[PDB]
Amino acid sequence: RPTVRPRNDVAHKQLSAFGEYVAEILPKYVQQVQVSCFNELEICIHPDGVIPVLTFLRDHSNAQFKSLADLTAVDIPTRQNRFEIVYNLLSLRFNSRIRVKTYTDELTPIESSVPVYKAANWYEREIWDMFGVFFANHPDLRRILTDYGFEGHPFRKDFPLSGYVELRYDDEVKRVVAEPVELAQEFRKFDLNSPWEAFPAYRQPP
Amino acid sequence: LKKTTGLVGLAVCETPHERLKILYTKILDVLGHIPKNAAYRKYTEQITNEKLSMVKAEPDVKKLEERLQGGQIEEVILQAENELSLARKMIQWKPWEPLVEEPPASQWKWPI
Amino acid sequence: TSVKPIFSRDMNEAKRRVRELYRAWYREVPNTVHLFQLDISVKQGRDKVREMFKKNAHITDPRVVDLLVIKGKMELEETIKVWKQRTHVMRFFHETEAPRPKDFLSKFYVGHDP
Amino acid sequence: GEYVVAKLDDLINWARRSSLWPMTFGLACCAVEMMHMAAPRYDMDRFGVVFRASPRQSDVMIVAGTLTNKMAPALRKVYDQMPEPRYVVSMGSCANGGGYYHYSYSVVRGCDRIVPVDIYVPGCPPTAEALLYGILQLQKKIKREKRLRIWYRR
Amino acid sequence: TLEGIKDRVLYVLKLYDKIDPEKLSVNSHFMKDLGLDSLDQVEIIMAMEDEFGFEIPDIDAEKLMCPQEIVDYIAD
Amino acid sequence: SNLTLNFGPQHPAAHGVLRLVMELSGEMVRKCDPHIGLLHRGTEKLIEYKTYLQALPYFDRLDYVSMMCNEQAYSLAVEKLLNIRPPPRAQWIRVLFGEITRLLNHIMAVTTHALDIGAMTPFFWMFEEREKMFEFYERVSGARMHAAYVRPGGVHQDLPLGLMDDIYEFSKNFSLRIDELEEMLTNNRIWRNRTVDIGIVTAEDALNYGFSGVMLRGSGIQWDLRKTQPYDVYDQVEFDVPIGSRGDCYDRYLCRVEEMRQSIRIISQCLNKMPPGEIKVDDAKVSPPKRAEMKTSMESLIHHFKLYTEGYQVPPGATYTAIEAPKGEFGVYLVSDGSSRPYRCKIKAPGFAHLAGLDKMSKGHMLADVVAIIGTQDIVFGEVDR
Amino acid sequence: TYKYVNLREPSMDMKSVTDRAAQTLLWTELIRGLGMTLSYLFREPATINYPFEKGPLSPRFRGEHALRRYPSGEERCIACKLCEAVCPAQAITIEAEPRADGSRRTTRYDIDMTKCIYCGFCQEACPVDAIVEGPNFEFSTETHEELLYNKEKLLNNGDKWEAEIAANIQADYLYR
Ligand code: SF4
Ligand code: SF4
Ligand code: SF4
Repeated sequence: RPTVRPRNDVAHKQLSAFGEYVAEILPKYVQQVQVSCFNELEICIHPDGVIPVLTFLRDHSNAQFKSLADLTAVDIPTRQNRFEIVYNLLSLRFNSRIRVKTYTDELTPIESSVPVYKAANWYEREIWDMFGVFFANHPDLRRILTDYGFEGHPFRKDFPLSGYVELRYDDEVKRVVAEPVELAQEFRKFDLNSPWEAFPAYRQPP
Repeated sequence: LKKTTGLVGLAVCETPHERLKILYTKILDVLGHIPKNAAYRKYTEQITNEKLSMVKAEPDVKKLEERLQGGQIEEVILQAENELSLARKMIQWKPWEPLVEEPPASQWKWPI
Repeated sequence: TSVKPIFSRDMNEAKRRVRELYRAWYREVPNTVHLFQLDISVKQGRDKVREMFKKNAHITDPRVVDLLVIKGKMELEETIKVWKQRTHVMRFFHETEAPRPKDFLSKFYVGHDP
Repeated sequence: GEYVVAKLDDLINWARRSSLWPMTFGLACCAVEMMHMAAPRYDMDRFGVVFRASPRQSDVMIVAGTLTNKMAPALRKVYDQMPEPRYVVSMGSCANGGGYYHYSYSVVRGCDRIVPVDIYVPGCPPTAEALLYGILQLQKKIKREKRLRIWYRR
Repeated sequence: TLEGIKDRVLYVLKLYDKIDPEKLSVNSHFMKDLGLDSLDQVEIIMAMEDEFGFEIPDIDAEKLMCPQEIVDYIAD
Repeated sequence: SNLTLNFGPQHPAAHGVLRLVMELSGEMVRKCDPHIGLLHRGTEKLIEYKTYLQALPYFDRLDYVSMMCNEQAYSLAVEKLLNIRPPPRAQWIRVLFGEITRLLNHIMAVTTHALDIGAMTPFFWMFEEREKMFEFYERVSGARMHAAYVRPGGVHQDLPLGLMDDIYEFSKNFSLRIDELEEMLTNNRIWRNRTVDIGIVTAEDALNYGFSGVMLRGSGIQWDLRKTQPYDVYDQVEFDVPIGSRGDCYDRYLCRVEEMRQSIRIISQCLNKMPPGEIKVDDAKVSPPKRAEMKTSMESLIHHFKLYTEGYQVPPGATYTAIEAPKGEFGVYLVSDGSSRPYRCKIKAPGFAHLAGLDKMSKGHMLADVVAIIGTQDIVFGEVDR
Repeated sequence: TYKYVNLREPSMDMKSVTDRAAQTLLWTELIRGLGMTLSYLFREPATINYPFEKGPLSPRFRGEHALRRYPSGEERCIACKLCEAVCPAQAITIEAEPRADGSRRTTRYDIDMTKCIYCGFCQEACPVDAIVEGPNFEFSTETHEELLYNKEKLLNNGDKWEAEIAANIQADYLYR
């Protein structure tokens, strides 16, 4: 149908079979495997498995996920382990992508993946900077995006959008100073969610 | 013999068939120290034995390359080297063991 | 309650790392005042350092202490390597912010905040 | 006396506005349209606005892009090192008042919190022609100055 | 020169403002007697480090809670 | 010792300000420490307070030299979570303006690369061409740069009558303009002395450091997302991927110049193969209806009202979608919670990994070779900092 | 499909060697570059005589905002607040109440022109063509406050530019 995205059945079967393959080989760490309706394979693993799972996917002959495309974190405050660490990998040999996910909380360190992918060095610094997730055995873990001395982790869901402090130049002390934030116009929160369900296929149980 | 692999930092190999035979044999030797029921051993042994058989039958380097479907023969050598490195690490990690810990009840539920 | 540690396995291990951080901060203040040509005294800078350590004295969670030490070391490096500018080092003192009323009557006069 | 001072301001105002050497902070997007003003279609050099300068040889600073809290101290320091007379042109919504990142924790809500601004050029980005209009508006502002007339009447 | 050790050690503590000298007796405990805090002791150990030109790791520094112990450590 | 490269050149330049903390011994670079964040504006957190349409303009302002390519990446990610398909004419328009954008980026990449090295004349010749391509942007969208033209569902408006002929006129003469650029640089011994064997990166190191685009292809890696993982109608156009052999700045410079020629080759096919039809998905629950429908039909007005207030809801899910942007692989990890605002939007900027490799690529080079190496990576700190 | 950008082997016959030696010693490839810049000196420049000449624009150009009227003179805006809802920058602030004749009209209509991204989403969202981005782009000011438009300023912009705004809309409304 002209307006509907076509389904690719062959890639869904292929990625499912490879998902079982990885689950069978790494049972010590793999907690869940799923493939989305648009054919993206996700491996959910225990956080202890970061290095073994990423090394297997990089080096194994049937995996060869040589390129770390992205590494990010998602904050879900309702979860006991609020932070979800997402690794997106690319295999040039098999022209395929895979997503590997794990989790942690505010006080639990994750193992640095710099040994597996040098690309991860700055990504982990950004996750530390913006979410406050510590990576153990990182060559140089420090803020990368925020200002020096910045307090808090702005990408956390409970960090306010405009922050807590703002900058201006003060003539009395002849330097830029930081003061508690005041807004001439407050950001206008909108309630946009319709009170009618949109997607029955995703309904949660009562 | 080629003049270049085409990939910067990847050198041509003068004796690709012999180098591959060494590497696949070393991999199978290392795979012997993994428990027989580990899926890693069974699967890695299967693919290694398929590649080794292809190296035995095909003497022409060009023709062998279309069989292995792994790029330049030097890329195939490099991959065997990585597999051998991986197999050693799996002996320490032992990923064939039961899942270390279950996630909390709603760890992987989306949407919340 | 069995949790993965950061560095310290108990509070006595953590308190050691805290004291090393204090020594490093204590010794750097005279250099910080000079390199950044601050107009505070070395005693003023050290008093602020004590103030910052003091307001975390109630913590009894070794993991939280490790993060506090980890964050404190990063701040020291930014200062030692001169990544901070003069403006950054002086933000600990809030020189341009008028004192905030603390008692009930003073807060009642100014507005509605408690 | 009165006549001379009037003609003398006319001279120095002509010289300063006919030779406006800019320092551009190419902070972000707006620096692209700033480059298009130097490109052959508009050729800012033909107005006397040279291509390259140096902070310590510049007369006008063009804040062309978003100014973050991290960048704020460095921009103020460059402004403080400019020899006088010095002017600031605020180019685009970000530099004007924060623009599309106005409500961000890490963005200065207008560069006029850090430095005094002579001209505000609206747009996101302002077209190269819009910036050129703002630069020629600053020349008219300089043409209106009366430094010696005021000085002579002190 | 051992007896000099006492003078230097007891001299450095005099210069430290938090210790009223009327209560500064060589055997006085920094915490119980002089009423100092843990970080005050760290400042003293750092003050001794400059006077005697050597370092004192935290392992040993936490066992010096009165002037006499400092004297014992330095001589040894 | 220890230095700090200036924020930017003395001449006008548009790629952002960098604080580069350098370790040197004699003339040699011992360490490069890029201190970024000077253009970090919290885009990803802002996107969480916007509907999916309201967030689209944030993508023009990332790699703000490749505006429509960034839009296309975001649109493909949203269209994938929506499970819809943009109409074929929109796909051809998106590939057509994708290649026009690639020309815009490569002109900026190559001529500012020469301008920083001191070869400044080609900059002026080639931004007269960029000025004419800005006119194409403004004629379809009304804006010279930040068009907000490509959207989930297709494109906002259809090409004005007479635009395609003008694009043909521009494309007719452009190869000669590339030829004049090559006359100044390609065989110039000074240009080669500044670029040949500078910033060599091995194929394996490039992959492990997370490089993409020309940073991979300069080292001989045969990878182009338009070929291997095609999107829109890129599988219906013919072009060659330029491949380097020595992995240095000079080979990457030649790759970009050849990619410009292939973009002209692709644009030629888009002009000849442009099909008729609608420009946005005929699905008024995603794409707003025509203004004439909105003013006559009750259903159309309701859908116009809801699309421009609440916005369309995206089924819950997460996708990583990437395209072959002019600067390398540009991707978005977009998380939907079922509402009309994205839950999380991570932006994968190709220059983020590339600038992380500057320390590696500059080992054992001169202080002025760092200028060339940041040049060959083509860094825009809008996308590096978000 | 791929191609090599730099995979040529130089010819080592004495003639080719001598050709490269002449290029090195006589700078011939440097002379060739001088010819190209010389050819430009005698070309006609691309510069236009601003402000007497202007860059070409199209009817779609997104410039300064304006509030429009019906031919009767009644305001088109009915305070529906769709533009305020869609504005990516939250640059629009609207208040409304029943007019003395009961008409649904705004009492406040502000656009912070230093927040605006000049994206045109408001004029797409407007159901009555009330708010538009006009063709004016030469409105830089000397103060920040002059870029905080209220309803009087925007209505005056509509009365000022309507002659051209209406023509631009007439030329493009069939693409919308
Ligand atoms: S004002 Fe617009 S074009 Fe200029 S830097 Fe900000 S977002 Fe980019
Ligand atoms: S042009 Fe865009 S940013 Fe400006 S007022 Fe209209 S909707 Fe808001
Ligand atoms: S300008 Fe248009 S969209 Fe905005 S409130 Fe008025 S009628 Fe509604």
